[PDB]
Amino acid sequence: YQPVALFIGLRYMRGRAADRFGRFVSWLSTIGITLGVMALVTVLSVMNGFERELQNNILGLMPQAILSSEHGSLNPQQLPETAVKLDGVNRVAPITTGDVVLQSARSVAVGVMLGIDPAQKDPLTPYLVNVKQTDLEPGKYNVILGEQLASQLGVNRGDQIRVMVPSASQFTPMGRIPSQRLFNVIGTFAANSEVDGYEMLVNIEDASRLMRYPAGNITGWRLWLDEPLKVDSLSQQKLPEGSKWQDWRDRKGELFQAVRMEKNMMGLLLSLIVAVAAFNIITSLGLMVMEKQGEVAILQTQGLTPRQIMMVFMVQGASAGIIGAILGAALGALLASQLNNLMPIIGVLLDGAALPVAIEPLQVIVIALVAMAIALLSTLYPSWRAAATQPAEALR
Amino acid sequence: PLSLLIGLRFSRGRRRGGMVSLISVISTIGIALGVAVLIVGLSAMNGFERELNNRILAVVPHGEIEAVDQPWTNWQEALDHVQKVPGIAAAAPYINFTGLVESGANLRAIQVKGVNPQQEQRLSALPSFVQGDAWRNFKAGEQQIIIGKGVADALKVKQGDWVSIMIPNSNPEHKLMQPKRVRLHVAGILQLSGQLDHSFAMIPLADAQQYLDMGSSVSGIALKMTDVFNANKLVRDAGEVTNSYVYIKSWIGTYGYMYRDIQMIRAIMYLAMVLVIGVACFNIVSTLVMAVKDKSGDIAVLRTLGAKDGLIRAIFVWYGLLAGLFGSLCGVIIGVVVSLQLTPIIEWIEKLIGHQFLSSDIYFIDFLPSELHWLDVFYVLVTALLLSLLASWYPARRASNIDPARVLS
Amino acid sequence: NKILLQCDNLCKRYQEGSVQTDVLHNVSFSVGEGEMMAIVGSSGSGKSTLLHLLGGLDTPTSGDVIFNGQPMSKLSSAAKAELRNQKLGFIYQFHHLLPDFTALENVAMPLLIGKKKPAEINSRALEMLKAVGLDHRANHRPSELSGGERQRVAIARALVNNPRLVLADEPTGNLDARNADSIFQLLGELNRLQGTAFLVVTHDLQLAKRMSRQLEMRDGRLTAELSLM
Amino acid sequence: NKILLQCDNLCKRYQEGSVQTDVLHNVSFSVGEGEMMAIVGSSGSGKSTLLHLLGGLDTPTSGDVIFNGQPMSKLSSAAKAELRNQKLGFIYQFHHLLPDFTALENVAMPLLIGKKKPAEINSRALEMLKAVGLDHRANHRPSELSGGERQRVAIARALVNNPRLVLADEPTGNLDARNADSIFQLLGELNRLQGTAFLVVTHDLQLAKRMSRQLEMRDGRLTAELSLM
Repeated sequence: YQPVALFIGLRYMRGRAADRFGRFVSWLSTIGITLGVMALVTVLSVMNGFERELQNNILGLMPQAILSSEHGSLNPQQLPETAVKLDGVNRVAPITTGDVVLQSARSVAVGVMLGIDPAQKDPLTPYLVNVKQTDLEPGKYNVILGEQLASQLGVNRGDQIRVMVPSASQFTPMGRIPSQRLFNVIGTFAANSEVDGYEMLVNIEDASRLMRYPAGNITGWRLWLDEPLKVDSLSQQKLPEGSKWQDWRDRKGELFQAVRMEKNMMGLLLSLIVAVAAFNIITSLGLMVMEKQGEVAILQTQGLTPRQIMMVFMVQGASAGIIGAILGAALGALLASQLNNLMPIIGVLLDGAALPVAIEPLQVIVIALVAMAIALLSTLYPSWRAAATQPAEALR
Repeated sequence: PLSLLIGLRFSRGRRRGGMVSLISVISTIGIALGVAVLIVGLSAMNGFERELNNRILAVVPHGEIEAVDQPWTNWQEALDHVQKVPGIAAAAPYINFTGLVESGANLRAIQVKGVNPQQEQRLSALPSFVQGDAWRNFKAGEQQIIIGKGVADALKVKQGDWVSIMIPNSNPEHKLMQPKRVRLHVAGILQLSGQLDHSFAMIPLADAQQYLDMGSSVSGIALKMTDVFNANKLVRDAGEVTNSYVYIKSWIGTYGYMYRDIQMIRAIMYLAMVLVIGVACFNIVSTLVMAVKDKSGDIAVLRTLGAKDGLIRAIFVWYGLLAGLFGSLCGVIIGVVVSLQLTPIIEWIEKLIGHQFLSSDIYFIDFLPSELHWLDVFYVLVTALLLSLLASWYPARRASNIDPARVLS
Repeated sequence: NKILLQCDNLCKRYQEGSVQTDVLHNVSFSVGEGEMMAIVGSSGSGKSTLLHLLGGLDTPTSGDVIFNGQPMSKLSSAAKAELRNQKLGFIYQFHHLLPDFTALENVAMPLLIGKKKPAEINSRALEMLKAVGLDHRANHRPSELSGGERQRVAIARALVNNPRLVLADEPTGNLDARNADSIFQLLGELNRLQGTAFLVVTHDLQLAKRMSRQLEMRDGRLTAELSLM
Repeated sequence: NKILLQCDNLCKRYQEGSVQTDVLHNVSFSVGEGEMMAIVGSSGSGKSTLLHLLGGLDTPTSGDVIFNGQPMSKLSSAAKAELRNQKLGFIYQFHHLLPDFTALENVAMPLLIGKKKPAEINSRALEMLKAVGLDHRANHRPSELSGGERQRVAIARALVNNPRLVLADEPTGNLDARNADSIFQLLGELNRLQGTAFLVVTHDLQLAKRMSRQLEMRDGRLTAELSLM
């Protein structure tokens, strides 16, 4: 026959059809763990969707990784792109990046300049308006500004702006002179994100000449990742000799770090629910033991080892945990990816887009196993207490 | 007193000590954890509200009106019409520059605000937040500027140091190119918040009009309401009073997300802790089921003395309410203990665990504040009592509907 | 002369199918106020079921307990509650005490359910306490006292409200004679003066002979009804 | 003669000093296989705890119960489990059934504990039902059952796997006589064929005298030792 503990364990949690109430009383623990895991999964899914939106709006439009040389600029001859292949990277493109100061007639701003070759598309080119991508040919100093940046400076097509770099200043008898050049607006870039505020595009050749680099050099290789959330792990990868690694956490790391922190803060703030549910489990057994002590001793008079009775109660506890966790995960998955449908018929707090929802099965699996382990630890103690009790004291 | 004292005796009727008192302390721990964490969260949000009230909305201009075409020829006329508009506490003019501050080979492009000191004292509490300086002696004709501390430390400049300021000063003539580079002397350091101090630099308004070579005019007018939550309509009306050339900007568009996020955080914690108390009241239900199964004989005896069909229900509802009451107090004690020593607790955790919580110019404040509101405590305790009563309600009704003779024979 | 309560043709079956036995048939009582009736019978001879039925604990399958022509069955269970609290006093032969209350609460509990204000109920309890004779140990735990004392405390708490009908199902089985004669005389003056009626069911024949006119309730049938005259 | 079971200086105390009663102290037994020892006495005269000590359920303070050379003290818990599973069968004072388990599985439970395939265990359960005589009531609910049947089902459970030693502490409290004769005939049948030894505790001397060998323990000490042959 199947191991003896399983039969008794499965049979106690069912039965007692004379009232149809004891079933609810015993399943209260499963209900509580189900609500806890449902709340966890739905809130983590919503926050993951919001974070996915942020990463496609902030990181989606900026160099997600940048590989440069140890000293000075990068020479494409030394490290060709076909020789620059790594794990997790799906695309490599030559790039130069810099921080510059932009001077219009009426106001001044700081910006991030991206020197690229016009023949290659960037994820912002679909948002480019009234601008041929190939038009950024070298020597004409064609520059595309963001919509918010252009609005703040208040210039448009056909207006000149002075771009200067103070970090690349050169000493002369008239002091330190920062590099400067006049640039001609050729259109506007409208991506409707924070990046639109400070990102501006120029040709790679003029950009290289601007930072006082020797001709033919580029700053480095921009690398795209399938999952940037693990850049730290990618930072541990072996790199080609003489290179250095840089990444987005230089500028926008803290914010994303903050987001992650906030997540796991809520990650505990709702997790407490299941912890409380765990407590209920113990009390449930605190019921059943005193409701079944006068019977378990008989099983003791049978061949039941104490190590078998510990199992027969722990398996009941684990069965409650398993059923609760699986049912809660199923209800959370059903509620996720569909809350956009149910929300409008009732009051919706947010204005505009209703709600982003991105569900990652890894999170669901992790929280499911966490629920399993917490249920097991909760059900451990009363089982051992019942096992250690000698039959005589239970009887008298 | 009340005839329900019997229940307390059942509360004092605890036998078979050991493994039966464990469930009691488990229930108490659950109630206490839920209630205490709820109170910590609510007090932390109230402290955040207080700090947003003091640190930020008392230094920013609550309303802005800017001329779209030209600096006002009649700025004084517009302002002295608008100061008698009802629902307005004060108004003042200001001029808005943006320029390059350079010192120690470090250059930063920042916006500059030129205001009249005696009026901005009324317009805001900003000079009160200066660490230490001549916040009142700041006047015109001295080539003095005040810089926020973040810009000062990122620029490697200190008090009593000289800086150069470059302004475009565009003119229709050829002088628009090669922006004018004046010299200036820093005088004080501001310490407002994590974000506000990295962009504010203030100059005297008369020296502002002098350094621009512009006329007796300002680039905008700032407004302070008495009530801020309805500033949009008030500023719309105020701009309606003067000419139609104005454009109104209300802080609410920029900063109402902070308020609404605080409200939604409060809602999230409230709902989640309601769920927590719900699970704990399931625990209470289990305890009462055990109590009924163990005192069936005594309740039968109570029945054979001619008690009514609700008296037993009253006994057990009071039993449940008392059981919840014990844990609720045992949690609110900690809840009140924290939220007054909370900041040292959090900095202790911060030193013990080498991880910064809110710093690095993302949250508006650095530390975790707190403020205790007793009405919130009362509301929370009432919520706990109501949930416990709702839980205890069903077992009482079940106990009422058992006939002693039905089971005895 | 019975007017208050009359029992007629009490029938009850309390088993499942197949083994379903109509244990009782044509059970009728003639209990008149002011008269002392005793029920005699042997142990396990089908006497406890109807005796518990006489308290209105379960609904008879057939037969009536009629009050002045007003039937209990048609009126609500709350009516049964005040009948059990104020007009009728019923005693189980088990102790059935409350370990959590002292003697004072254990004896005044029916008065407490009588929702009267503290002074007169407390005085009434003290009066019953002096009549019983256990004033020495008033406020300690009843659990740590002897058997007969607990039984007589149960009897006292049953007789505090001076109910019309006092059904006492062997009050002296676990009691010695030194307290038995005292409680017998006590109930004697209560019966002669206040006039409450007693239906005392007892097993031992000698103590059964101590009552004036005697029924014999055997095997669910009233066979012998012995009267002095 | 006696090989299976040997008791050595049985002593047991389960409380603290001074108040410690020597219910067992230097008590030795001669338990023979194939014979019927019966112990008689009153309630609370050490009839229960003594015989529960025989099952290895508790640890005696002094002395040990040795079965074929294994003292309980050095004997592991699993070995005691197998011993009480395949050699000893015990009946409590009550029925001690499992209200979650129906009669068939309730009586087959040790057989599944015996870890053998369902066919023979179900066949054994059916033949036990034949011997008990309740072919009609095989799968109905113990809750919808009377007392004597459930206690005799408990006895059957205790005897399914053919104990060498069948220990019974007053097995017929709720069981009447016209069933008692039949069940004791069944026990005699198992005695003449299987030869298992029954240790029956009882209060009435009539049934106890018809046992072959009888010890009498009054106030915790064995007074009478009479064996027919």
